[PDB]
Amino acid sequence: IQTQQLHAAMADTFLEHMCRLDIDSPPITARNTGIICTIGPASRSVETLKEMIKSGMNVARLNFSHGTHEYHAETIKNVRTATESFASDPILYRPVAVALDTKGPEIRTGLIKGSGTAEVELKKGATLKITLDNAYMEKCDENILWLDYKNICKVVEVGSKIYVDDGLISLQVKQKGADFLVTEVENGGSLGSKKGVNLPGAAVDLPAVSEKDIQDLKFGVEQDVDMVFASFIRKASDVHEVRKVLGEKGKNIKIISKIENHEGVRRFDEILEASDGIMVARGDLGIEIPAEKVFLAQKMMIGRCNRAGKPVICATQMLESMIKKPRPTRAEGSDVANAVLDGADCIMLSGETAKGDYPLEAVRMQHLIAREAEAAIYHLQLFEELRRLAPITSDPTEATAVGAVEASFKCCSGAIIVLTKSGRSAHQVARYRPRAPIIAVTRNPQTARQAHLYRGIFPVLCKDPVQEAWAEDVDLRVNFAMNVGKARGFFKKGDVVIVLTGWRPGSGFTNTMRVVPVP
Amino acid sequence: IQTQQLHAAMADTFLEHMCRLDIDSPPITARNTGIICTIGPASRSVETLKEMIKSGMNVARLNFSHGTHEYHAETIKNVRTATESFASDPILYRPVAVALDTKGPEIRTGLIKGSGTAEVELKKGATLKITLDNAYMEKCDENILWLDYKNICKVVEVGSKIYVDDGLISLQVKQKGADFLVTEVENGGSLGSKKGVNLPGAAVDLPAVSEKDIQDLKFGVEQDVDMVFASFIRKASDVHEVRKVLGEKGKNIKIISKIENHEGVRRFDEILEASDGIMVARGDLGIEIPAEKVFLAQKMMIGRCNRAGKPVICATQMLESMIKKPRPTRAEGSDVANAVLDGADCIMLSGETAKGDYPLEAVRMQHLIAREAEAAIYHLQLFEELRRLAPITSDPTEATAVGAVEASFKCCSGAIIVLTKSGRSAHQVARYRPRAPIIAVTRNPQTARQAHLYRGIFPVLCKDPVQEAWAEDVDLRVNFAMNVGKARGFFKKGDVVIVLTGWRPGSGFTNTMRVVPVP
Amino acid sequence: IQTQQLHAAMADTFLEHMCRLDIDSPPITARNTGIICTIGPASRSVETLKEMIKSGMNVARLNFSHGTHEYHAETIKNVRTATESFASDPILYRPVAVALDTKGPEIRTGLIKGSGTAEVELKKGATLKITLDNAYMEKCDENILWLDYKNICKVVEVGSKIYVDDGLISLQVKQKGADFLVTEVENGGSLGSKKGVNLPGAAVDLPAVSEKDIQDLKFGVEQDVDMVFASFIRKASDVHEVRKVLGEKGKNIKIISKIENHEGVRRFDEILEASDGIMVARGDLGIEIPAEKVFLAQKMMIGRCNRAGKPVICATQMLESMIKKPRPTRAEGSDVANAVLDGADCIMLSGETAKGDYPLEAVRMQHLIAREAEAAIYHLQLFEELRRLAPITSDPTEATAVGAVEASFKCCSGAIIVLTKSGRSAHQVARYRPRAPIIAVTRNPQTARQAHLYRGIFPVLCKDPVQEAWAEDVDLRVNFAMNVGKARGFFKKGDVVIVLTGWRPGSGFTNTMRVVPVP
Ligand SMILES: Cn1c2cc([S@@](C)=O)ccc2c2cnn(Cc3cccc(N)c3)c(=O)c21
Ligand SMILES: Cn1c2cc([S@@](C)=O)ccc2c2cnn(Cc3cccc(N)c3)c(=O)c21
Ligand SMILES: O=C([O-])C(=O)[O-]
Ligand SMILES: O=C([O-])C(=O)[O-]
Ligand SMILES: O=C([O-])C(=O)[O-]
Ligand SMILES: [Mg+2]
Ligand SMILES: [Mg+2]
Ligand SMILES: [Mg+2]
Ligand code: NA
Ligand code: NA
Ligand code: NA
Repeated sequence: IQTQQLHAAMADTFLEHMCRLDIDSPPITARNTGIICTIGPASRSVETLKEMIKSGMNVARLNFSHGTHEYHAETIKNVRTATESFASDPILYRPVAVALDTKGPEIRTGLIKGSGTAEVELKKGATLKITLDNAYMEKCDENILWLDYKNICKVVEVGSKIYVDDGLISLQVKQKGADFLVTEVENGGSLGSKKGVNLPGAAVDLPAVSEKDIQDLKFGVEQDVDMVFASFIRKASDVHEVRKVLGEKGKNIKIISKIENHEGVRRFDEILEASDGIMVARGDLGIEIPAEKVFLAQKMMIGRCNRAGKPVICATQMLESMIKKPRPTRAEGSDVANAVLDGADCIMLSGETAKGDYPLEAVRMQHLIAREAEAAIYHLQLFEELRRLAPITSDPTEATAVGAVEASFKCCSGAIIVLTKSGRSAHQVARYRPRAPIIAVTRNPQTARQAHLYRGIFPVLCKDPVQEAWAEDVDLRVNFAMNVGKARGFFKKGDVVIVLTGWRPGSGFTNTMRVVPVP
Repeated sequence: IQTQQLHAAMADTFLEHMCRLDIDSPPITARNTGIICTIGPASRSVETLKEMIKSGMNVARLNFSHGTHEYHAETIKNVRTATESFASDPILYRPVAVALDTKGPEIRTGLIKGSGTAEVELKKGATLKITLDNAYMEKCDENILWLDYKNICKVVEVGSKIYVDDGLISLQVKQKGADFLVTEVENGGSLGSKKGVNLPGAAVDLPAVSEKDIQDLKFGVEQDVDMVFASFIRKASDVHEVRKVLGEKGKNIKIISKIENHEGVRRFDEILEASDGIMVARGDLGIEIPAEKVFLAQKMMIGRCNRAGKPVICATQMLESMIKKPRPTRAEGSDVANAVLDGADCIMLSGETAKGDYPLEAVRMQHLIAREAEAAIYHLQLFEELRRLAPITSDPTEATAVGAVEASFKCCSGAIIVLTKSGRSAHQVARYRPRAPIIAVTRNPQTARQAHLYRGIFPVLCKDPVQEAWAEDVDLRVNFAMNVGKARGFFKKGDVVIVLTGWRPGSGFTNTMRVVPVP
Repeated sequence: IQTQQLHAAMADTFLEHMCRLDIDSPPITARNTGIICTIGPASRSVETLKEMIKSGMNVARLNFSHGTHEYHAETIKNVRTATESFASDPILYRPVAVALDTKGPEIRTGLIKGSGTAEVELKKGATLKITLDNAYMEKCDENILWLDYKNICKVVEVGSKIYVDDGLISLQVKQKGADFLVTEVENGGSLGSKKGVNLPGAAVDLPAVSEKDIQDLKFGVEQDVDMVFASFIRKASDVHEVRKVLGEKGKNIKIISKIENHEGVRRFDEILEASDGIMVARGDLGIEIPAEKVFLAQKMMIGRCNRAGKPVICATQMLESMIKKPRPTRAEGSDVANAVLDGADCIMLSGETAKGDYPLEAVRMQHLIAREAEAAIYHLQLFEELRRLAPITSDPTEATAVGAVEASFKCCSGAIIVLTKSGRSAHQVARYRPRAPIIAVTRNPQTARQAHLYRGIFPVLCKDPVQEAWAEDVDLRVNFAMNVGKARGFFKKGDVVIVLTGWRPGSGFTNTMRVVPVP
């Protein structure tokens, strides 16, 4: 009871659970929450990517808001070289997924004075004209700002606020022309080139999937990516458009809808139904809606995804100060812990890994915090609530999964080992949020990579030949999981583990739960 | 959701659960609570015993407060003839247990005027001398009453109350002699022969196990009884004395301690620890302690037995009016239902089946009420509480049992089929109080009879030869349970059931839970 | 914590609450559940009625199924003489209500051989003709039975069951004529004169309010009765008919609807809405619907009445054996306790007080059991649930009432003293089920009598002249309650009590809650 916050785990009230949280109670070795890292100049070499995997990276995110297809194909090649450098030891091999994050309907400014490093000073109170004349697309300065959204004058009015560069620069429309705006700088600062622009409260009519997004999604299918993070999803038809673009060839690629505007929050239920998962894309979200309301949208979305059993990712500025510093702020440590306590399946790093000075430290910090927070979850009430908000069904696979999770709590198992082809049987267990790590054994490499979207799934890729007798092949895969758990420090000989298997080969036959000692 | 009170089952508060109880919601066919019937002149013929089994009798109770060993051996012979008359169809055969109920430390009066039918009228206010002179042991009348407790004057004082015949006649000691008492009749009535006497508040020093109880317990071992109901257990050493008398030859006979005095209630925890189960023996209990407090002692004992996972029986006057009438009173219908809602594993009939005019109707009524009450249990909160008050242990059999019960709730299974040698694996499931009936398949006849002590266990005695391959023998026994469930109307082809089995032959290896459709 | 089951009261689970119930934990002196006694030959003398009030009788029930208006007027006169014999001490005076119970749509048989004591033996298997020919209304025998329901042949068919005398005699229709039936005796026995007949499953078309019921309701208004118990209410329009008959002169008389048939249970919600309260009339109910389902209907109705804040009475055969015996059966003790644990505001005695040999003992037993059961209620969960199923409203009187109940739990108050004119402010407190007795001080005699319908209200009738300053008159009434509580052993000097008063004279102004020490 001294380890894994087990004294707090036994409290019969949430208040007593909080009172019992102990900084001297060590967590288990397993870290359940997936870590997604944005790849960029600080992290795209093979040598660095090997250290990133060792530090805890589970998913490499390619941001298609920047870079060419040649640049992204080279990043994907380096991710695969680094990942496969560990393949010779299947017991320790960690699958690594590749995620394509779309540019989507962004608004960007032009180049300052023709240079990429040049910057201009916008002073509070000063006038700033917004133009759509392409003659100034590379001649932006303190007096005139070009932007690429050709219909901007139709969606804003006098008094409208315009935010630039992560909402740090604020402008207010004072005069509106047919194809230009005259604004006053409210919050000033230094303006650089190609910065993001947000129009809160405006009904921006850019397509959810542009011609560029189509080329990028099709490139993703050609490159065999595991998932797409679709930017600025506002409604179910936007998700259906992405699904249509991926088509038959991309039918197994997971679609994660990014919620980053008010409409996405309002139409969340229909977006969730149509998507494979959700990303709480807090950067844009916190500019589109008041920054003080983002925690409400985050908790609502994580709650509804946990209720639906679909993966949810918490993203953006989680450890922001680590772009320049080797340790995070206290707010950043708290943010990562609370995202895990809320129920996030995955947490993400953006600039911290893409361009920062301490990418490895940032990955290691998310690993350390997530593991501490996982032990601090009040599983007593969470499991009780997940069970009650779960329908009574004649699905034998769901009854086996909940039976396995209940049994894992009763014996404080070292793991729940699950044999899975498509990943579904392992996802069914993860939906009940066990404390024990879920070792999902599969022979399907894509299933192993995609498993990282779910809290607690440790996918392991079995490379052994298939045994002719089904029972012997099941035993071989279960033995492979026992070896993985022992090697990774999850459990040891004599400990008790839960094992889930099916009665015949193929998908959808998981019906057997065994409680067995580790050999 | 219309059947088995499933609408009330889904309520998230106990008050809403009560509001949703529906008289038009039909229960399932299975009736989980064991029915124990006292055998006597109204029910000891083979023909009547066959009808008693068909009506729902699971255990035949032999009351050793009356009758000779020859009389009881003939009753046991008739119970076995009636039970085995159904053995030719194992699918429908219902095992029937034999219970020996000890006389224990009773106090009895003598014979009125030398006759067994003669009665005298005791009027309120009249004087009545209690004598210990054996010259009057067959000459009791309205002036002098002989009783067999030779030390009565040492344990009572002036003012002491003495109750006679189910506490219906009340006397108060007015004068005390060296070996006689002079009393005043408080509550009068007609006094018959050999009536029971209770001395509430007196420290009666009769032995827990008398020379007669020793002969009777040894006779029970010779007759192969399944369980003993030990009268007036006051402390753990009394249980150890019964255990010593049964000895090595009777080591598998279950000891149920009867709690019927204040000391038994005060020292309940130590009695429960030493016993195999408990009987709330309300007749004597309600005379030894104030009648208005019996429900407190009943609820406390049923609560502590459910918490400990030991069988508890509710007994005496449950359907008392049915000794003379074909329908029970409203209080009697309520009593049986509330004993089941409290958590009683078994309910009992005494005079209703032993000497009454409607034994079959009384058995049928307990069956009907118990089945209605079983559907009305608030399993949502009961299961949650049983799980929380259950220790985390490395016992794989307990983790499998709780996993099976959780899975049975998730798919509203038709049954939990359990293969068991000693009965333990089935008892482990019953302790979690599933709504689904537990079909316990065994080849051990004593295990099949003793299983009736636990709520929800339907023991079935497999008579098929053992198959040489363990897997084929397991499959044969599971198929036998599928046939029993279909034949008895518990489930049908295509329904989902939970199946619990072990990994090797023998006791203590239950570790596999399967969710399978009925063939 | 040793008294009033306070150790069990602190348990955080219902199972641990049961485990902690202690037969040695004394209850408080106050007994909260009202006791309603049916008056008859055993209890209608002034001398006996004085002993009945001293024993615990709170409401005298007049059964209009028997007796003339002259007989009932004399009973009411004797009840009032006995009640007012204690009026000279207002501190100890216990108000006593008068309830009129209607005959309603009953079916009765004729006289056997012209005598009231004559009986015939109906043997199982024998034929019995049911006639409607008035020539045989006083010539009933083993061959022919007259009954007063002229349309019986239109509502029954071949195979229909007919029950006679508390459902003890059962007949099955074998042949149906135009105005007679030929039946076979299923359950035989001795048939007397003018016995009640039930036709389960038949749509009996007798009026809810007959010409006799109209005369009886109008007589009730003339006699100043406090409440009416309306027999066989099946729908809301039946309640509206009773309300119309009582009219303007009887507008303050409470209407308690008796639920005693399947239609009454099915249309319960509309009946409850239209009524002032409900009676679970178990005698007829347990013949109209299967006896094994009555506990479901009882728990459903008590649950819905507690949820609605309307009084509910549990009635019939609660202590039935005490008609002939001085002590009840164990099922009867359990029935009374479980009715109180279920949430019944009142419990009732019928034959036990009307014609039995031990009326005073029966009243005393209900008092003793109810007080023990009141301490055993799990107030921790009950109060939590009542609060959650209570709407947020701008009614200041409801906020004051719930605040007072919360404060009473916090300081384990000796009482909640409430000043009330119409009774409403005291009813508002009782609806939250505090453990503390509610001392309702009123100057309205009818309000004092009607208060007995609600659990926990101890009405006290203030006879002091009104003080000219409102604050001094409030203080006088609060001091009167302090004197009542001290005299009746509810609390003593220095204890803490809760006091609820209003800001101005009149009804509907209760808004002040004070926590004060007893002077
Ligand atoms: C954050 N949190 C929870 C978290 C969980 S699992 C998701 O960790 C389970 C129940 C709960 C709960 C229940 N009640 N409250 C309210 C509350 C109760 C007592 C103390 C505090 N600080 C809050 C919560 O905040 C709360
Ligand atoms: C009888 N009973 C229970 C029975 C069960 S299972 C044993 O049927 C589970 C919880 C409970 C519970 C919880 N709270 N209360 C108190 C309560 C709450 C709401 C309404 C009422 N009438 C009582 C019970 O009496 C109670
Ligand atoms: O797109 C994102 O991830 C964001 O805006 O945070
Ligand atoms: O012995 C018993 O069963 C009793 O006293 O009820
Ligand atoms: O009318 C009644 O009270 C009954 O039937 O129980
Ligand atoms: Mg964004
Ligand atoms: Mg006894
Ligand atoms: Mg009636
Ligand atoms: Na468990
Ligand atoms: Na479940
Ligand atoms: Na409080």
